[PDB]
Amino acid sequence: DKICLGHHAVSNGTKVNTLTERGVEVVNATETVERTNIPRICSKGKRTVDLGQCGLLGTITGPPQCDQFLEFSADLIIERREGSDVCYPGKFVNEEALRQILRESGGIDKEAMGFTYSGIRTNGATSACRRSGSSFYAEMKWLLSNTDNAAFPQMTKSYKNTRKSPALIVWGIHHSVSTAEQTKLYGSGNKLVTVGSSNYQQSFVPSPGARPQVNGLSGRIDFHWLMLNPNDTVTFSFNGAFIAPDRASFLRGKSMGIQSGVQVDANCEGDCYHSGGTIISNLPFQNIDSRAVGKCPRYVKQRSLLLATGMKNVPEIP
Amino acid sequence: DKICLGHHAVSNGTKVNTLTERGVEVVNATETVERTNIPRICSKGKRTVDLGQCGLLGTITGPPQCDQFLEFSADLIIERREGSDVCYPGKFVNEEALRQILRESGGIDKEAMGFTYSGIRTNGATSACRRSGSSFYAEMKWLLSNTDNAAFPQMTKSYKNTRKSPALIVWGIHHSVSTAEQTKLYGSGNKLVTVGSSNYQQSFVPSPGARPQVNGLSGRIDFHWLMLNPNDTVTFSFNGAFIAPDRASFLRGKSMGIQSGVQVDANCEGDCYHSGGTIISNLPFQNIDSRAVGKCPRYVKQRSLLLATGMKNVPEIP
Amino acid sequence: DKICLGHHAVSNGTKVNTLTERGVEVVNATETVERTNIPRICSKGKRTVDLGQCGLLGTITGPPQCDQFLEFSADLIIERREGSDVCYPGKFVNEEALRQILRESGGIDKEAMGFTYSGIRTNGATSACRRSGSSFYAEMKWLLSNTDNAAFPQMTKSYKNTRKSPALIVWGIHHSVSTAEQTKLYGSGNKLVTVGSSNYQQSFVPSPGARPQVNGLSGRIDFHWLMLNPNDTVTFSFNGAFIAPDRASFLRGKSMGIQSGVQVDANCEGDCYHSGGTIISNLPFQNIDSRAVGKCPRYVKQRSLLLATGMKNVPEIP
Amino acid sequence: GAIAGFIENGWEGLIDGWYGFRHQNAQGEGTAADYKSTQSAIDQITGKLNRLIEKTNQQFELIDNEFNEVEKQIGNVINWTRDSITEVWSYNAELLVAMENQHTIDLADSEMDKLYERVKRQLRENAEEDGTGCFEIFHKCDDDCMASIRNNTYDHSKYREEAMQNRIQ
Amino acid sequence: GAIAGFIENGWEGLIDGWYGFRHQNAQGEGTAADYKSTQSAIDQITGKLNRLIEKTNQQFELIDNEFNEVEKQIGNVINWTRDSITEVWSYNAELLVAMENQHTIDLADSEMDKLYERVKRQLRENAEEDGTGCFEIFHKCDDDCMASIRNNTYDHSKYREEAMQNRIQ
Amino acid sequence: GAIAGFIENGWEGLIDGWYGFRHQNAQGEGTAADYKSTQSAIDQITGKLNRLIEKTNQQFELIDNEFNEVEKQIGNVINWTRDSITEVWSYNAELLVAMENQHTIDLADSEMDKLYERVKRQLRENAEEDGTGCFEIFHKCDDDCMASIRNNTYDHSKYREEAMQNRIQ
Ligand SMILES: CC(=O)N[C@@H]1[C@@H](O[C@@H]2O[C@H](CO)[C@@H](O[C@@H]3O[C@H](CO)[C@H](O)[C@H](O[C@]4(C(=O)O)C[C@H](O)[C@@H](NC(C)=O)[C@H]([C@H](O)[C@H](O)CO)O4)[C@H]3O)[C@H](O)[C@H]2NC(C)=O)[C@@H](O)[C@@H](CO)O[C@H]1O
Ligand SMILES: CC(=O)N[C@@H]1[C@@H](O[C@@H]2O[C@H](CO)[C@@H](O[C@@H]3O[C@H](CO)[C@H](O)[C@H](O[C@]4(C(=O)O)C[C@H](O)[C@@H](NC(C)=O)[C@H]([C@H](O)[C@H](O)CO)O4)[C@H]3O)[C@H](O)[C@H]2NC(C)=O)[C@@H](O)[C@@H](CO)O[C@H]1O
Ligand SMILES: CC(=O)N[C@@H]1[C@@H](O[C@@H]2O[C@H](CO)[C@@H](O[C@@H]3O[C@H](CO)[C@H](O)[C@H](O[C@]4(C(=O)O)C[C@H](O)[C@@H](NC(C)=O)[C@H]([C@H](O)[C@H](O)CO)O4)[C@H]3O)[C@H](O)[C@H]2NC(C)=O)[C@@H](O)[C@@H](CO)O[C@H]1O
Ligand SMILES: *[C@@H]1O[C@H](CO)[C@@H](O[C@@H]2O[C@H](CO)[C@@H](O)[C@H](O)[C@H]2NC(C)=O)[C@H](O)[C@H]1NC(C)=O
Ligand SMILES: *[C@@H]1O[C@H](CO)[C@@H](O[C@@H]2O[C@H](CO)[C@@H](O)[C@H](O)[C@H]2NC(C)=O)[C@H](O)[C@H]1NC(C)=O
Ligand SMILES: *[C@@H]1O[C@H](CO)[C@@H](O[C@@H]2O[C@H](CO)[C@@H](O)[C@H](O)[C@H]2NC(C)=O)[C@H](O)[C@H]1NC(C)=O
Ligand SMILES: *[C@@H]1O[C@H](CO)[C@@H](O)[C@H](O)[C@H]1NC(C)=O
Ligand SMILES: *[C@@H]1O[C@H](CO)[C@@H](O)[C@H](O)[C@H]1NC(C)=O
Ligand SMILES: *[C@@H]1O[C@H](CO)[C@@H](O)[C@H](O)[C@H]1NC(C)=O
Ligand SMILES: *[C@@H]1O[C@H](CO)[C@@H](O)[C@H](O)[C@H]1NC(C)=O
Ligand SMILES: *[C@@H]1O[C@H](CO)[C@@H](O)[C@H](O)[C@H]1NC(C)=O
Ligand SMILES: *[C@@H]1O[C@H](CO)[C@@H](O)[C@H](O)[C@H]1NC(C)=O
Repeated sequence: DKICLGHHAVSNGTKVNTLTERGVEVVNATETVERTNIPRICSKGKRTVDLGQCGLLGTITGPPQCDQFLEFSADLIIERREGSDVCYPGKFVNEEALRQILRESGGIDKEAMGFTYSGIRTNGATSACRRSGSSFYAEMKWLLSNTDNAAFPQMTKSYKNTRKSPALIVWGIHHSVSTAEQTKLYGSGNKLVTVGSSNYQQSFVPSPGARPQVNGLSGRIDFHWLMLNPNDTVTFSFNGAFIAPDRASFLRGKSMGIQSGVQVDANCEGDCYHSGGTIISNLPFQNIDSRAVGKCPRYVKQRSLLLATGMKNVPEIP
Repeated sequence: DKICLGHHAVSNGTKVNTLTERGVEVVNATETVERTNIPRICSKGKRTVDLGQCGLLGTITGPPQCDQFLEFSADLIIERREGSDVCYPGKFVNEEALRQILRESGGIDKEAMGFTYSGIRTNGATSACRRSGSSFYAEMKWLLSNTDNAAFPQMTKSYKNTRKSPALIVWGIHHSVSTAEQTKLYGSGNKLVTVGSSNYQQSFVPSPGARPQVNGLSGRIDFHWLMLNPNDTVTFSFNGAFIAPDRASFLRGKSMGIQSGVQVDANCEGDCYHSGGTIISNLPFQNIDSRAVGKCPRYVKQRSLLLATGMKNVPEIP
Repeated sequence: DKICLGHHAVSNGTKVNTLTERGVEVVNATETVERTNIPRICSKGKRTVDLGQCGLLGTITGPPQCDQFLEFSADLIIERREGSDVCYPGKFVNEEALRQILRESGGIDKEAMGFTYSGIRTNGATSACRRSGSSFYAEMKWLLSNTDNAAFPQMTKSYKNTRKSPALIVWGIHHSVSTAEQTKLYGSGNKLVTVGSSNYQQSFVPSPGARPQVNGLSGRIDFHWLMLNPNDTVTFSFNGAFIAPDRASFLRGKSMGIQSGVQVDANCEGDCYHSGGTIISNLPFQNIDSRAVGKCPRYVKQRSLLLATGMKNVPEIP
Repeated sequence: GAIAGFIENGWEGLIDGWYGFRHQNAQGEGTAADYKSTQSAIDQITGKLNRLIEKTNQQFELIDNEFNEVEKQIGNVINWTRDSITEVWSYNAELLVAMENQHTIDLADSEMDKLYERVKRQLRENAEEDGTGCFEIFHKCDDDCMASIRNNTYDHSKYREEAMQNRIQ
Repeated sequence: GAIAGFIENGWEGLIDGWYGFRHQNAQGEGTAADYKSTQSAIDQITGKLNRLIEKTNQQFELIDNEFNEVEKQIGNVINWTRDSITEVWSYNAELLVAMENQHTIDLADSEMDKLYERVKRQLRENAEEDGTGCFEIFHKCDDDCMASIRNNTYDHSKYREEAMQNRIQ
Repeated sequence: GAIAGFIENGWEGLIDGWYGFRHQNAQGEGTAADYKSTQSAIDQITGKLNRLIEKTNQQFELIDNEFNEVEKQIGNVINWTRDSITEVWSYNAELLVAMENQHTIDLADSEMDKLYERVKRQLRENAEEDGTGCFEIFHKCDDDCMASIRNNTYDHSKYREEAMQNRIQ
């Protein structure tokens, strides 16, 4: 009579790694490194905006592309490669910092700044900002002299943030194609624009000169921005080449922004994103994208790390 | 007759975590994550300065607030929220880099730069820098024309660092409230200030314009700084709107700077600080402040991680 | 009759550390922390260039020091402390970013930009750039008025990158010792230089003024650079104080750059470098240099971490 | 037609448990799984799994741009920092799994020994180890007797006389 | 009124040591702690503690500002780097403790087995395991005899005849 | 002139293996190394080594300058990031080695026990443990008999009568 103690085993064994062995077979194992990508932006439960052709910074200035998003609200913000912040050729100073701010803003609330002008044109428009006809940035005012080559009066405009949140203020400096064009628009002589706050001080001079044609235009408007603390005031002193804001921006709350080139799905629920889609996984690691954002498993170099979920496999003696 | 082998046990068991179990009871455990904060700055053994209302950068320029610290010496430097680098409204360019330098300077040694002037006022003072009466930055000279609207002579001042340590040189550019005020102080025409070294080259133009009143003033002085290598020379070429230095700064040795809102204690001895006080602990981790500085345990998310200091607790069969 | 089971042991035991004990003897151990440095740059298999007195940025502008490297090709690039990017005193704007780009460029291919000039001198030379006689940067043109104090004509030069790689374009702004010298070279009046691309917009004004003599000169040339995307165009609008490029640069492929003060060896084969030489090791860690570059073991604080390669050593009872 | 336990070979027929019994008597051969040992090993392995499922509440946001590349210097610093962190987590992941797997294997071997040592203590002086993970039982042990061993209701006192006799001669 | 050792239960009365002896004879019942086994376990646990007390000489300084917030871009890079590092140390801490605790428990179980196996080798053929961590001693073992076992001065040759007799019949 | 095995002392004369046999009979004293146990331990230790030799394909480039020092703010951020990473790897290295060494020692002790337990199962009822890692063999075991034990060709049935006799009286 005999009794034996034993353990189960399989012929269907899978190899794993230990401190000592490499490729030791165990009975059962599971993957710890996620590689299964969902090629969509799973947005269920999240208020989502697809800016498309509208650049994120464009939501503040307001090219035609961003007319729908001038006061948008969202939990999830999606930038697209086709997006553009600009109609009239130009770029933001410290653009990326501003993007990072807007990506988690929860959207923007616009409020008039209440600037009034006399002895001056404000109807500055261009062919690059076509909205039905020639137009301009929706939130901005292109200020000219009055007739042609006429002197631009020195002006001083101020604005106080009477709210409890910081105000996002954007202004633009216009760089004409020639000193001839600058004079035709704002008059002769050198031009200065100063922007004063209670924690900010900067200065700006235009730079007329020939540049490659972008959107048919050789002129440039570079935008500048600051955050205005509550009850603080910004003051604009200028005499030409100044793109004035009409409204200020206030951040709604909280959100997250991503850059993607794949469609959106309001059925799937996710919390970790990358340009290629959504990573939904309980696994600790992933090998899909190092720049994945949201609540994600840590990115690793390896595509596979098997965790033994069973004992060491020892085949039966036949 | 019988002999049994056994191990001790308690009813007073504490739970810990392992690779496998969560909440397995052991006989004894201790905490690894420090949460016990000392709401003071333990400064025993360390030469400590409490700048209070004096901003750290103010120690170089010398507003009235920093008159005691113009040549301070310390092992531990404490910034306070009420501190200000400024009397006449303005700010430093690359301020934070300069702060980081001064926090570990061990204090500053001041030395005259030996600038002499002719055909010019140097007694520029303001109501914002009240010291008995109206005054100015203690280490700086506010240069004017001579009478009013008079032309400011082109000047060129140079200074060689004859010492073995780098010299900290600070100068200021004055931005008047209007082109009218700039002319009244330094005369008509455009103004230029150039600063030349042997590893540094910069240029500066003033920016007159209306700004919000700070300390009753709408004008701004923005300060600029460089480190002068030994035996190297700085040269100042200017014609107005220039705030000249009277003395240069030399770093004493080594120190550490903190920002705090709690009192100082010269009885307690510490080496890890945060804004809320001192962390004294032999524990490997802490959950008090991620931005704690000095010699500290690593910050972690968890408030508690119990380390078993006793065997697994197995209750006796009753 | 008796049989005993045992294990080997030595008197030549070495101490190691565990979770519990500190200095427990084992039979055999090996080091995991590399400390053995090869005081050479092991370059076998790698096309290597020793810039020596030529600064890496100098390879683009072309001082006399870099005449051999104007179109250099390499797998491994070595900067030397004696290196200088400059003949006529000056410095690059955003120099380090540019260095990092050139260190992995694989060398540079130069191509003419095809600028032609009329009513202007281009033979600007200096004593600081001596090449046989007085000369200038090999890839650059120092533009003057024509005679002396004569007006410098407004000019506009453009260049398209007809290639499939980005083009590296460098230009310089000249800062004269005085407004007198600036006028003697480029004529009276204020001077402006604008540089336009399709993703770049900048502006430049000269800053005449006295500066410390470097190489006998008190004037400065500060260089600026951009990367031109394929089929895109750069346009230069200027009227003086402009240092024009003659040729553009194209990156050859891939390389790695190091800074060293030790000789080169084309016999030794390595892949991890530092200023003191080469680290060749299969060990996981090293304690030689934290800033070591290439394919390296991770740097650690400890000089020694012994890994037990044998059992715990238990001495025989004598 | 001999049977063997652990020590050179497992049982591909044991399909209702991880650890088990295999006997042979006059009634023939039989194999049954032990619950307590199997459940212990499964509880520990599943315990590891839940531990590695504990998600992080740390949210991370974009720090660069793959449409409009950021400035070179800060961009390279960012890339250098990220690549350094990836090296760390890749190391941690590699080490974590290798460490856990070694422990999973060892705790599994531990359970096998504990079961074997338990049975050895049940049989007292009524059996001997054959060296293949089995016990030669020196008395008659029918299916009911074998079952008594599996549920720890085996009283060695009952068979001691019969066994010691057969052992000694 | 039986006594039991390890294997289902510890002793809440063993208060002068970690590991110990519990006997019963004609003189009654008694319990004493073993020094060598207890000291080994304590030395190893304290060894871990000193290891986790070894302070760092790395000093860190302020890299941002909580009074005057730094520039957004470099500020977010700094925050992103710090939060990434905190994730790493939080992980390391979690893993370190869980690893050490598993080892502390296991080395403690190891010491228990080593003590039990030692006593088993002392008693030779004069005793049998009852399966509760105890040894049934098949001869008269007074308090002096019990003490002889605890200090490893027990000579099995002295009781072998008497024991083998009582064991065999 | 007694011999002893593991348990208080190793053998400085065992120079052709890690684990081994030491016997004494009428032919005298002899010592031989066991291959299978020694090779197992060596394969595991070398297995660790290859694991720590697995190089990284991550290449890193210069992020600052030791000839022309970079800007202070970004320079301090870089230094702060590097020093933070060095702290992490220094920790990892320290922990890795301490962890591996503890395991190396333990797996080595494991092999010793496995060899001892194997021999114990070979000798069956023909021997007794002396408590010093040795077996008192209760029959005549010449060099050929000793060799039979070392290569697992020892049949206990052959000596059982002779041994049980000498054991019981
Ligand atoms: C600069 C250059 O390339 N050199 C020319 C060649 O190119 C022409 O240049 C002119 C002048 O720059 C270009 O004129 C511009 O064309 C635009 C369309 O491409 C547009 O029509 C511009 O007009 C408006 C506009 O509609 O946007 C009119 C708006 O009312 C204006 N708004 C305000 C508030 O003033 C606005 C502004 O005047 C400017 O946008 C501010 O910068 O623009 C118009 O100025 C012309 O398109 C270019 N044509 C081509 C084919 O490149 C050639 O003329 C070349 C011939 O040999 O001569 C060079 O000198
Ligand atoms: C600018 C503005 O707000 N618009 C005005 C209104 O506000 C007044 O503006 C004037 C001019 O800016 C203010 O005058 C300044 O007041 C200071 C106190 O608040 C101070 O008295 C200034 O004088 C000194 C000073 O003491 O600091 C005199 C020093 O001797 C000077 N030192 C040197 C070396 O020159 C110094 C300098 O002149 C400046 O500081 C350099 O920037 O300043 C003095 O200039 C006045 O305080 C403002 N008052 C109020 C109530 O805001 C109103 O006047 C408004 C009425 O409708 O009209 C606007 O145009
Ligand atoms: C500025 C200063 O230190 N103050 C002077 C004192 O110093 C002299 O200054 C002058 C003017 O700056 C120096 O003249 C320069 O000397 C150079 C050698 O050191 C060199 O000879 C310069 O000439 C060239 C050159 O060869 O590089 C001539 C080239 O043909 C020019 N190329 C072009 C395209 O124009 C070139 C340019 O003119 C400049 O480089 C552009 O910046 O330079 C020459 O200008 C003189 O060397 C200084 N001497 C000393 C001893 O410091 C003293 O004269 C002092 C006496 O009391 O008076 C101060 O005003
Ligand atoms: C092999 O391991 C996997 C992973 O643990 C087991 O699959 C799990 O099964 C349980 C219960 O059925 C589920 O709760 C888990 O979600 C499953 N995980 C996965 C990744 O599918 C599987 O059961 C194991 N194989 C065997 C034969 O036991
Ligand atoms: C429970 O564990 C703690 C921590 O190890 C023990 O407290 C230590 O006691 C020793 C000696 O008395 C001191 O050197 C340590 O400084 C103490 N540490 C702490 C955190 O207080 C405690 O003794 C243990 N409990 C028992 C019953 O042994
Ligand atoms: C002590 O350990 C070292 C390190 O493992 C052993 O040296 C190794 O020997 C093997 C075979 O001879 C080589 O493949 C390795 O490259 C050697 N490593 C080093 C660092 O030299 C050494 O053999 C061990 N000592 C003994 C007595 O076995
Ligand atoms: C708001 O601003 C005014 C001046 O604009 C100032 O007097 C006041 O102190 C500020 N704060 C509050 C709470 O009104
Ligand atoms: C110091 O500066 C002078 C000129 O200012 C220069 O000639 C000299 O080489 C420098 N170094 C020393 C050690 O004097
Ligand atoms: C190249 O540039 C020209 C104008 O310079 C433009 O028309 C064209 O679309 C660009 N691309 C190609 C592929 O030609
Ligand atoms: C950062 O890494 C990405 C992917 O490797 C690369 O495309 C990008 O150029 C890097 N950033 C910089 C500034 O080079
Ligand atoms: C860095 O983190 C702190 C605390 O979470 C936050 O207050 C601060 O705004 C962050 N920095 C930036 C630039 O947002
Ligand atoms: C970075 O560290 C090096 C070496 O410790 C030091 O020399 C350098 O000054 C540091 N960088 C800055 C910006 O201080």
